[PDB]
Amino acid sequence: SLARAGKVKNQTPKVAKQEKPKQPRGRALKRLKYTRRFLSKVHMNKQPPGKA
Amino acid sequence: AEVCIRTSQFKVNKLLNRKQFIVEVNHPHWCGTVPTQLIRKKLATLYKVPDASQVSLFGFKTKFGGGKTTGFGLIYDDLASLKRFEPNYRKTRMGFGKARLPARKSVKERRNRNKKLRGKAK
Amino acid sequence: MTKTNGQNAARKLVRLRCRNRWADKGWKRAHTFSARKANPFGGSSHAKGIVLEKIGVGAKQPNSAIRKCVRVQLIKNDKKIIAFVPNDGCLHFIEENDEVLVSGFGRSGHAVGDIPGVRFKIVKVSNVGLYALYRQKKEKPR
Amino acid sequence: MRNYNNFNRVWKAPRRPFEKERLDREMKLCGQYGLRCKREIWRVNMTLSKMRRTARLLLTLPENHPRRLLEGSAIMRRCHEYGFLDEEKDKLDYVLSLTVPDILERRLQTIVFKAGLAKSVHHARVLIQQRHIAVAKQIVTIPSFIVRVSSERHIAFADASPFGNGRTGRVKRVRAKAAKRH
RNA sequence: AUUAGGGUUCGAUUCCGGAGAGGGAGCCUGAGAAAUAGCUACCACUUCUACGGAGGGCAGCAGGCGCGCAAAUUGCCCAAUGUCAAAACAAAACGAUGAGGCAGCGAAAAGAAAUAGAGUUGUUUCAAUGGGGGAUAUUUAAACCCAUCCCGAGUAACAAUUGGAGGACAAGUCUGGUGCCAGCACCCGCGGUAAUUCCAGCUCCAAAAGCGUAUAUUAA
Ligand SMILES: [Mg+2]
Ligand SMILES: [Mg+2]
Ligand SMILES: [Mg+2]
Ligand SMILES: [Mg+2]
Ligand SMILES: [Mg+2]
Ligand SMILES: [Mg+2]
Repeated sequence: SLARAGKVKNQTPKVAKQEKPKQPRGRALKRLKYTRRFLSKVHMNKQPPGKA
Repeated sequence: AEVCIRTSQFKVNKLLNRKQFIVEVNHPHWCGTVPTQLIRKKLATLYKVPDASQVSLFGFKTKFGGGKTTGFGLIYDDLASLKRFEPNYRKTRMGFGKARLPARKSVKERRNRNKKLRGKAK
Repeated sequence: MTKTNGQNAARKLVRLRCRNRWADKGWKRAHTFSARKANPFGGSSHAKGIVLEKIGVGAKQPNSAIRKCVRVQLIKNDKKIIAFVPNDGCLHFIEENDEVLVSGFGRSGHAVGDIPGVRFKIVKVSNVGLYALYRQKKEKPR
Repeated sequence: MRNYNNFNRVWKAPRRPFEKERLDREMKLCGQYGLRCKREIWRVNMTLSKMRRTARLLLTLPENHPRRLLEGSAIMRRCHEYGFLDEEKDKLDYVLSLTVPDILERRLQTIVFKAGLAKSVHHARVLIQQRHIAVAKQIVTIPSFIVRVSSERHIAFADASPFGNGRTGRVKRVRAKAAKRH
């Protein structure tokens, strides 16, 4: 044995990050969450159910 | 850019021939810190002391936010009394103090070497 | 009808508690010395050692896998142990005669998971964090 | 070595870190008062719990006990001067009814916004941190400053700020420097 | 330290008491020592030498070697606090002090706190300020830090992280890869070609200048 070691990790195709624009660090981030969740069954991030 | 001076806790010390007080300085709309030399001249004028060299001012602290500074001040009767009783480091700030001695490390090694010898040659 | 109750019966109650505390498995282990001698670590949280060879341990049923491990000889008392190497790959970072830092597995000497008889884990190799190498935040020295 | 300056902690984390009901309530307070992290709420909890603990002990003692007459009027005085309780409540059992919002309204950040110097709590926070607000002619830069009742009528713009009697700001001065350079 | 109460556990370490100066004995001086930067001998180590001989004791402060999971600069000063003393200070004319103080290193731990704010139409403006750079100066024994005051923000690139998303436990029937392999998993359990659990991308969750892991210990 010991030959099958790191098999899947080296098999996975490389995909790069997207490099999105930055976010409001600090008190501004807490403000953003408050204005999204409140004052516009509660659902957090919902995937497109069209898959199945 | 004016300066106003007020002395809070006045005490007269017959021993050591001086007067002690706390100095408060108000300098609204002043750029930076007030130099110690300027405070001396106003203090001498306010208290009618003949020679401004008779006034000694210690460490000043500025209030947070600006516009006020507080320190400590001494007024000696004579100029000779000031030079006789003042600490050397404060006399150096004024301008008339004894020169700095050689480094303590050199003094330590010289004395340790001399501990070996005994005669007039030490 | 299980305990004495007298006002001047303190001596009996003190002796009764002292003998019955020994029946507590956890209390006894912390107040005797047999466990400390058995522990390959001398009561420490970590230890350093030399890698002797690389071995594979079969996972216990109903799981099926080959868990990658190494056998280490500790520098402080020359005892030999078996340490698990976590994360995908991560066996290539470890070579024979390398110095490693070993830690516990999280259950205070009890075996963990489907790995039979393994209670130690590798966290550092050649003075460099093993997880740091895995994330490529550092390079293997020498 | 041989240093005798004291220090202590002012907050502690809750049990049960992932309770959904508590998480929503804490998020409510954070957005309503413009706080930075949950630690600002938790230090309010410790102050409240300390006050209720000493009130509970005093109420067990009989009335006319010396330790109740003294230390009972003292704590009630503290609540009155700071504004946690109105003057009508003088019983020593109304301290046990204090809530977290009752303390959070007396912060300088909330007081400045409510008075009218700022348009939002978030605008209030930056004003305090930028040395624009003075309390009784003293500049205060700490958003968690607890305002006394007698000090509320003396809250105004600082005389050294451009919004008061101070010189011009940074961008106005930078623009003027560029204009003079031309 | 933790704890409704009763309790359990830690205390080498700043103040008080005791004991020791590699080990073990013995002693002189002295008001006071069985003293160790005093003496005498033996044991174990160890330095110089012209070979006749002569020396050594960091569990003081810095440093070095080993040991280990595991712990700073061979720095400045007697300005303050004290101690000794033949001694106020000053005048030809400055007592010593690794006690003690000051700074350097230092995410053990503890406070306070940035990483924006306000607006107009269906993307375009407005002020404000720190980090930073300097000061007639201030502080300091001398320096340093703080405090005070000006030339300076628009990817305000002056660009926040650490763990997670079946259950306990807040948060995805998403999209590729792998195919009881690789691997995850504190526990229950995932993986055998349609993986809510592995490797990745995206999007979300928690705490946040902090967040994981190991080993002890208190509550549970
Ligand atoms: Mg200003
Ligand atoms: Mg004890
Ligand atoms: Mg012996
Ligand atoms: Mg040393
Ligand atoms: Mg995932
Ligand atoms: Mg899939």
